[PDB]
Amino acid sequence: ALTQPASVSANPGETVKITCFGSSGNYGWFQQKSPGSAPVTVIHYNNKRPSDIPSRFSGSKSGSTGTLTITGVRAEDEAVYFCGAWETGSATFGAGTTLTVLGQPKAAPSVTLFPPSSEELQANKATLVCLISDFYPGAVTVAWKADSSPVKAGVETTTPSKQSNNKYAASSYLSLTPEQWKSHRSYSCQVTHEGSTVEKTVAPTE
Amino acid sequence: ELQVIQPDKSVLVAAGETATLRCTATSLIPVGPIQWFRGAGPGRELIYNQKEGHFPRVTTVSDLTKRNNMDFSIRIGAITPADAGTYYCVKFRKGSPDDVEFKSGAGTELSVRAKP
Amino acid sequence: DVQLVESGGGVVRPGESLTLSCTASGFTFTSSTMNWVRQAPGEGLDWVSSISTSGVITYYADSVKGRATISRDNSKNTLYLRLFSLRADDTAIYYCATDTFDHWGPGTLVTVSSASTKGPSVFPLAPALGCLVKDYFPEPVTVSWNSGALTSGVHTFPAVLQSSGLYSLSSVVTVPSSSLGTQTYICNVNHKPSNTKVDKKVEPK
Repeated sequence: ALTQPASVSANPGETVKITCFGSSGNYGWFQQKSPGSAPVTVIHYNNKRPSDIPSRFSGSKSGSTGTLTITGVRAEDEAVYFCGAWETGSATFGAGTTLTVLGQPKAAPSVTLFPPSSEELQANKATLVCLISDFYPGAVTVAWKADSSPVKAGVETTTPSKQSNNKYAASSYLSLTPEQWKSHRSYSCQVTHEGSTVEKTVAPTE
Repeated sequence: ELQVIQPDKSVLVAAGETATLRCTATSLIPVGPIQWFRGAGPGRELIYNQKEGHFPRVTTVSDLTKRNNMDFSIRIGAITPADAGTYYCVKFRKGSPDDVEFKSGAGTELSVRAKP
Repeated sequence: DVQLVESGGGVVRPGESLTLSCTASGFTFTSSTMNWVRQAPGEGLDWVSSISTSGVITYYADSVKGRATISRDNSKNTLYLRLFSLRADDTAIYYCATDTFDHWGPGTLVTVSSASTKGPSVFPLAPALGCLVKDYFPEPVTVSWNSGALTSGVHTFPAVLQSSGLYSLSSVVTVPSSSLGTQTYICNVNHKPSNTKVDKKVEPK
């Protein structure tokens, strides 16, 4: 039943409020830096802040509505925030408020492209792994070439996610076979990011 | 405001004896019932309620029918060892689907020393 | 300190049963309520069930009402959750949480599938260096480096799901290119779904 804002954007040092309604019960706010990683409770039972959590985080219930207040938002508060509410007998969560901090400059991507390893070939498999790091903001495009012929077969690309340095990184994979591996001039990874392109290469040559 | 103070963080009571959980309302407004629970969160069990049922093992400390009553202290009788737990005195307010949680006292940890 | 450790995670076959555990320390388990919440990968938190101090009251979400049993054992500070007639819907990371959702387990990924548990191959990425950790089922794996002794400049990527219904992932470190021959690099792959650990050493080529 809980509605909460799908996303809110804020500049560093500023006081953001996210709010949540849909319940007559008590509200918690749960942080989630990335998909997969565990939630961390920033506020529970309306306005209780765990000892751990820093003081810029404050909670309130008024009417049948909850409000999470970050006073002096920071680069590390950039996350997904789910309100949840419980009554005796039931609980529920909202769909999550992804928060992003405005600012943070437009670094371009850093591309390393690994060939297959002796071990991989020696076990008759071959995968190129294109690794893209340290780029902002987190929007990219990856294609592959063998010789200079585009390849759409056997490629898989992770979604951009945030390194420890507040910047984005993605990976992309070409599965193919030794036969295809030994046989071609030179495979490539073309990554685009705000028009501006980077383009690495390998060859079956050590 | 109306404040719900449970002044005892603990009470240490003998098994088979009666246990008083103190709770007092500083004011009468907003209008709405008092409710005793064991635990917080969804699996809190309802231990007493003004407006609902009879509760066989709970007398109330004061007469609730009297008018300017602000004492909501409960006496659980025949305290068994597995009556240990944290109890929370909670004010609810008037609603429409009705009676929403207004304010909780900060809690009273019960503990049963098996003792003669 | 409070510590919550789920387990039971892995693949189960559709329409069959499975039980999650959660061990609890650092607080007074008996005098404390418990919940389970789950999260379909890259979707939202969904309440699943709650349980009282005692264990006598159980509450459940429409998600699973009927076909789940929540249970506790206070004598060994452990919380459970049997789940019946498992569906593709139910594939999730499952977290136990205290009381008022004030502390959280790291979570245990449950994958409903009639695909057999495959442990991963592991290959090195010599130069920025990584290890490719390839052809494993189901998720997740957790790659550390030199054990927990190397952590700065370390990014473990998500998994991609290949045409062969098998997952591969990678972890990587940016490194000083003047440090090779001295500092050795070992990536330590954990994959509890196969009960398999794999430490592979990563040389320059």
